Amino acid sequence: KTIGVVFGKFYPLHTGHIYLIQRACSQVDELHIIMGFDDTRDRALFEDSAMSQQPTVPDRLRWLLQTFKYQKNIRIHAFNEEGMEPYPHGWDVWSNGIKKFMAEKGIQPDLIYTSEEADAPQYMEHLGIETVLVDPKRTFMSISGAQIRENPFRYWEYIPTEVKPFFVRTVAILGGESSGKSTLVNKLANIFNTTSAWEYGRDYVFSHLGGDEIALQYSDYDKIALGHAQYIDFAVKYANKVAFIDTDFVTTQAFCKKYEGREHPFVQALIDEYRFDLVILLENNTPWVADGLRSLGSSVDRKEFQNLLVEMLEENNIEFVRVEEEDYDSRFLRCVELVREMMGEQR
Amino acid sequence: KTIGVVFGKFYPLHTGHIYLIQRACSQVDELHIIMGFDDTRDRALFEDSAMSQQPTVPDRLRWLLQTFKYQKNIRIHAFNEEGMEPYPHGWDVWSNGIKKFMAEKGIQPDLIYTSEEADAPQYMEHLGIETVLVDPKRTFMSISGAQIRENPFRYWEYIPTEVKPFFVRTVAILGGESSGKSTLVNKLANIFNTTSAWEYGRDYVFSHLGGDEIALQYSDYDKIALGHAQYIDFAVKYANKVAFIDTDFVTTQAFCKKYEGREHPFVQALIDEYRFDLVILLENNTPWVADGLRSLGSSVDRKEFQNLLVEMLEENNIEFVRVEEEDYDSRFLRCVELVREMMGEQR
Amino acid sequence: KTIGVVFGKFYPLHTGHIYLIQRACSQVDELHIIMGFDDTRDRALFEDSAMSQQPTVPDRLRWLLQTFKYQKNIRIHAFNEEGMEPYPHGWDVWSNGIKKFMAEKGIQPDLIYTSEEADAPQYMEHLGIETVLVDPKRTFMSISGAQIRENPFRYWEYIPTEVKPFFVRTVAILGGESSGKSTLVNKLANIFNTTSAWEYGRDYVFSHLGGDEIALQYSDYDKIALGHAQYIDFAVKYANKVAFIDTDFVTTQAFCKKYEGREHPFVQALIDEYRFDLVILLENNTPWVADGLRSLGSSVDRKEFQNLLVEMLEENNIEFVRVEEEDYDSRFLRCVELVREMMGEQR
Amino acid sequence: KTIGVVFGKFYPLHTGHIYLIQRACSQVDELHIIMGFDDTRDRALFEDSAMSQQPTVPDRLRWLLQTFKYQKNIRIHAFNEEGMEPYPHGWDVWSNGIKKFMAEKGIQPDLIYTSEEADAPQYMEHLGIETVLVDPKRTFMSISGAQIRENPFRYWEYIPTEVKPFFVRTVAILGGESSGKSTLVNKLANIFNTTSAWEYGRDYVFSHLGGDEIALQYSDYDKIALGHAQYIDFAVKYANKVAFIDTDFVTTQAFCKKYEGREHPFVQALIDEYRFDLVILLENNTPWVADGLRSLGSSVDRKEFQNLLVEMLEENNIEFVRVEEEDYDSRFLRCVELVREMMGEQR
Ligand SMILES: NC(=O)c1ccc[n+]([C@@H]2O[C@H](COP(=O)([O-])OP(=O)(O)OC[C@H]3O[C@@H](n4cnc5c(N)ncnc54)[C@H](O)[C@@H]3O)[C@@H](O)[C@H]2O)c1
Ligand SMILES: NC(=O)c1ccc[n+]([C@@H]2O[C@H](COP(=O)([O-])OP(=O)(O)OC[C@H]3O[C@@H](n4cnc5c(N)ncnc54)[C@H](O)[C@@H]3O)[C@@H](O)[C@H]2O)c1
Ligand SMILES: NC(=O)c1ccc[n+]([C@@H]2O[C@H](COP(=O)([O-])OP(=O)(O)OC[C@H]3O[C@@H](n4cnc5c(N)ncnc54)[C@H](O)[C@@H]3O)[C@@H](O)[C@H]2O)c1
Ligand SMILES: NC(=O)c1ccc[n+]([C@@H]2O[C@H](COP(=O)([O-])OP(=O)(O)OC[C@H]3O[C@@H](n4cnc5c(N)ncnc54)[C@H](O)[C@@H]3O)[C@@H](O)[C@H]2O)c1
Repeated sequence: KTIGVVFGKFYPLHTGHIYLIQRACSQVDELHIIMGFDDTRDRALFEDSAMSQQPTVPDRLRWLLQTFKYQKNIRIHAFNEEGMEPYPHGWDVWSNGIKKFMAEKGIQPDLIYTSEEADAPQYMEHLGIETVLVDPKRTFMSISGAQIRENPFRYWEYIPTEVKPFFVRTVAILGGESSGKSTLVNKLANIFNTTSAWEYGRDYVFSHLGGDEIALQYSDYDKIALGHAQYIDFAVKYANKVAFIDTDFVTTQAFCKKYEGREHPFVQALIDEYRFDLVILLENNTPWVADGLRSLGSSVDRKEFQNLLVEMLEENNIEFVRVEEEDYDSRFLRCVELVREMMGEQR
Repeated sequence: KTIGVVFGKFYPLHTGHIYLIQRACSQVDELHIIMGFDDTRDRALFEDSAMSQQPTVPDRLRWLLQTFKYQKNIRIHAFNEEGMEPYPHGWDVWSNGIKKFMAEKGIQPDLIYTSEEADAPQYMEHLGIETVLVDPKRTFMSISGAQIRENPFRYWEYIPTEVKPFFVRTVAILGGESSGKSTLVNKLANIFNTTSAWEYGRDYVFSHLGGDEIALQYSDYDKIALGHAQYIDFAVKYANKVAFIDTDFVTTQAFCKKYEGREHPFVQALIDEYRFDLVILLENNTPWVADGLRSLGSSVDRKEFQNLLVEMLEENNIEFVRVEEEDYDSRFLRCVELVREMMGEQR
Repeated sequence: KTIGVVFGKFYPLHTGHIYLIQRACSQVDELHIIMGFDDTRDRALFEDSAMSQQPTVPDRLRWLLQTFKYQKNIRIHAFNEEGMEPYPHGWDVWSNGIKKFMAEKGIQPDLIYTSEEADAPQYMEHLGIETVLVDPKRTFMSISGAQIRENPFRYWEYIPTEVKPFFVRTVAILGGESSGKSTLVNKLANIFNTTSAWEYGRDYVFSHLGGDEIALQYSDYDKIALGHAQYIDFAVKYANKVAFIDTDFVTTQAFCKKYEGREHPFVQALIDEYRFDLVILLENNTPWVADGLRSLGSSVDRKEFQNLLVEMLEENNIEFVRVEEEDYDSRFLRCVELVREMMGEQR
Repeated sequence: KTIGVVFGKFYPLHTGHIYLIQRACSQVDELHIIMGFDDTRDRALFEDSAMSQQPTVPDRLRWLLQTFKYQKNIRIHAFNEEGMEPYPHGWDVWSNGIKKFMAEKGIQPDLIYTSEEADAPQYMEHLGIETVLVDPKRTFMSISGAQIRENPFRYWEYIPTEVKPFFVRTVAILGGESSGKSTLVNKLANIFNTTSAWEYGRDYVFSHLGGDEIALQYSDYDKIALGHAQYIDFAVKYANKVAFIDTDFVTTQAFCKKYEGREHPFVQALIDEYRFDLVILLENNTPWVADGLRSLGSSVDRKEFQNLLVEMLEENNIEFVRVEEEDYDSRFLRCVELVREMMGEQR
């Protein structure tokens, strides 16, 4: 009893929608969310926006599902509105489609919750369900979805953590052994006040092979890669407008192919799935420093792995940048301007 | 061996200082930070600022130590400058004191890193050490420490996560069991796009006593409270200008004293140590619903625990607010407006 | 609704009781366990047994509660039989007492589950409740509780992990800084194929103070102590008849008193609560090892801390042993010899 | 310098070898272990033994690497002795092969550590390196490797946690939706005093999709499987002679093929890699009980999934057992006799 229904494109979902839904859910015993999609309209919206990746219907479903995880009276549905006139001219076919969708899903709504004053009479006259206006003057939040899509980094405090991955500009740094990748990633995450992701390969090697790579085999090489992804998902979930990644899947695929002689289908699937906004490739220019934790001191093998990284980066058609400064300070500076140019703010 | 020294009040530490220190540390083999303090001056600065809690010398040492955890060439020292003329009249006694401080600490600095163009000649002529200017035009960051102290919620992206606990306005919600504390805390953390801390008591009970409180004893009551603190430290470390706390130490003292007959010194020390900016107290207005897990379903026991909570809140002289609305939506609105008044954002 | 009741002192609980309870609970909607205790009888049983620590009524309640944590239809109660007639007269007063106890606890049992052939007719005669015999020939398990109490290390596979802490012979190793405690504890845990507990203080310092001890304060010194306990609870929960502990609460109390001038009530409460079967004290025979973390390089301070450890060990009247061999191999041999003697079983 | 070398096939490694190696490592600055292998001899040894799975050279390397993880002065190598007459007549070419291996690996041994009285003069004559006898009377451990291979469950306390996975008899239980297999796995782990592994799919669904499977996609179906393996590795690492597994990879393959319409190469690779000693198939005897979390309440879908499970089990040539008894107590009993027959220890 007392069923509440919220309609919305939710593209993207922001804290105004959250405030609306959580003001509505405290007033009803069960709240149903129905989000409609159209492939061409959503594709155009993504094209004209500043999102890093294009969401799919399951991805936006995941947004809404992760937002209300600890609220047990909220259900989520996705609806298809192909072959319909756009708003506000397709007010007849859309209503019939939504009525059929509710009939299929068994929903018997009693109240419709909305924050548009002109849309309420239209809802009442078509869907025949009484509507309740929540925050009609937009006192809690005044920012609109278009302003968020155009400039997300100025309204960063209104974007939930589940919606953040499609707005975070992820930076992947690649480099040879003992090239200073980890310290550079840490410094970049520090000055930018954001998160970072470490190379899961070293963690896996120590926590499963006692710290030696002699016992590494083909079947292991697909855990590492997948484990690496579990770090990336973390760094992008809590980033401050930018996240930094210590190593790509190109490097793990390269290690797998060079040691075991054959590729791995799931690492290639991850390569295809995971696309990075900016990729930075360091060089082997820095002289070798003896440490004691790695006996692979030969620079010929380093150059061979670097060249194989270049060719495998070209194989998947992945764009990257090269930094050639021997000194660490200049390389840090150049990475700073690269990130700042990626941000899109000029001098 | 190419020693670099940075001087600073660092009160509070912000991303401009971080950028300075990490531009300096990549250029030297070892960077020493010397932080001078004066009790009365720092007390006045805290009084005139908007910080939630007053930092101590160990607390700011902890700031600087947690910032550069993964940078292994940075050392931190604290120095006392009592009985010295303020800047810039005290350019002679301070220099002698700081020189004696390096003498006692064994530092032999070679370079001093600073971002003040006017201060460089005094450094050169007093300490006899060449100075290096880093970002003299403040291109990377232009915000000053005073602007952060006066209005920290507008420059929130420049405050590190180690310095954040002394700026986050922590809200503690108190209420009886099965009164809706958890859902309210979750909703407040959702609409405000911030973190929250759950009641560690339930977690401890399930993970150590099989989910029943019959096996609870006096010596257990000091684990729970301390464990509760480990949640609070998390919520304030990642908050979006405000953190929400599900239960205070007053409640665990209440349970301990009512079930065991005696208090516990450590949880009282925690009460003294942990001070909250806003405390909200709910009522027993909501009717009891049979759950099969609590035998104290009578409203008499609930009222007794509520009155004991009130008297123990008065015993420690802790101010709080009372919300009496039976409906959930009105209570949520009252909590929202209380938090908004606490924010202080004027119109 | 189809209520089953199981009686027993469960002192200690073993896998025969577990098998009986699982077989009973697979056949009833809810199973109630009622365990009776008598102070003098239980004290005598503990005295004549080989348990390391004496359980209390809450401790045995915790055993039974942690055993059936994921079985949601099992309840647990404790009953008092003081002022009781001597055996075998204890079949009439005990029946009245249990009937009354079930009266205030509201239980209305329908079946009594037992594994005694002769006790069943007396149960039927006194309690008036039909009894069901489970495994009357003891096919699944034949070992009795007395054999477990006398020799627990020969029937180690029948003792649950919740009951194990009162049978594990915990060994605590104490020694000066950089004396080799960690490697010795690891070797002892390796050759004995068991668990160990690391010093939580180092972990806390690195994970909360950036790895330096300057930011350590009085209020911190309690967390460390409690954290240390959380390691001990782990090591004893999975030990192979013996668990090894890297540091006692005497050392953390010593550090707190030396660096603060006052003790801590909760560390003293932990000292009183936590009693170790064997305590081993090492010497300062090995030369100090430079690491870069300690400014107290003088051996005078090391000897002062060692003497303070001795005096604080004597203050609470805690017995210990001294190992004085300079070489590591002989010290390992002496530790093995001491542990083997403390086992008490020669072959 | 003081280099020490230990020889042995370590097939399997037991606590006598650990005691030898850790008595030798305290006496030398660096210890080297060299495992010689022969494919046919090792295959015959595995055939005549009672191991559940056949180790490979990397697997035994992993044993030795994980055992001495926290001992930093131990290195591990593998050596090939193809075309060698067995001991003790192949004492001539074997010495030359080991000398060449020393030359390749750069080892310059100073002492050889062994526990054989007759081999010491032979070692001195051939390898020309002084030998040290450790525990020649086998006082600490007297059990031999052959006794462990023939009967591992009577010397279970001598098998390290790294070697245990190749001796644990893993049991995998398969059942329909809401068939109660988790409680059965828990009961079996309880009465056998061992570990178990839960279905990682439910955990992944709640922790990544808000608790609903609507947002499940093809690329997700490969994390779940991998995550499931991470549970299995745990359960077998701490098992008491037997580990219980809640779900196989056949079920996740079934779900992936049924919903997404296509298989996944990595889950098939896991199927090939992970072979279980006993597989138990639970059918749909128990009637479906409505809960509100699954809308496929019809038994037709359950029957279809069971039939697809059967055909995919037959496709991979995996043997299994069907338990059709309705009673939960009877099914628990039947699983008990199945596990006991697998144990092979009769009356
Ligand atoms: N011709 C058509 O195709 C048909 C025509 C009639 C219906 N519309 C449908 O109506 C649906 C509604 O789309 P939408 O534009 O409203 O999506 P939306 O995400 O922009 O809005 C979702 C809801 O949240 C409310 N809201 C937004 N910001 C708020 C804030 N700051 N505070 C409080 N509330 C706020 C909105 O008033 C709205 O009710 C569309 O999916 C669309 O399919 C389309
Ligand atoms: N008491 C006296 O008379 C004596 C006189 C001479 C020395 N001073 C001492 O010198 C110390 C210096 O303190 P402070 O006032 O510089 O504290 P501060 O935190 O404001 O400065 C810290 C350092 O960081 C630099 N910095 C600040 N913002 C920056 C930004 N956005 N980008 C780059 N760099 C930035 C500053 O130039 C400064 O060098 C004082 O603590 C004080 O003890 C005092
Ligand atoms: N003076 C008297 O009249 C008499 C004296 C002895 C018993 N006590 C009463 O009896 C109670 C204690 O009962 P208890 O002695 O049976 O406790 P118990 O722990 O020895 O046994 C508990 C239950 O587990 C069963 N069991 C034990 N081992 C088993 C195995 N290997 N397999 C299957 N089942 C197994 C036992 O048959 C028993 O039913 C006391 O609380 C007290 O109330 C009174
Ligand atoms: N090709 C062949 O068949 C044959 C030919 C030459 C000799 N072996 C070679 O020599 C080595 C074989 O050594 P192994 O058979 O002794 O392997 P092993 O696993 O049986 O023992 C390895 C070492 O551990 C010692 N040890 C075993 N149990 C002990 C205990 N309880 N306490 C203390 N020490 C204990 C042994 O004395 C031995 O030194 C291999 O490298 C192998 O290649 C092979």
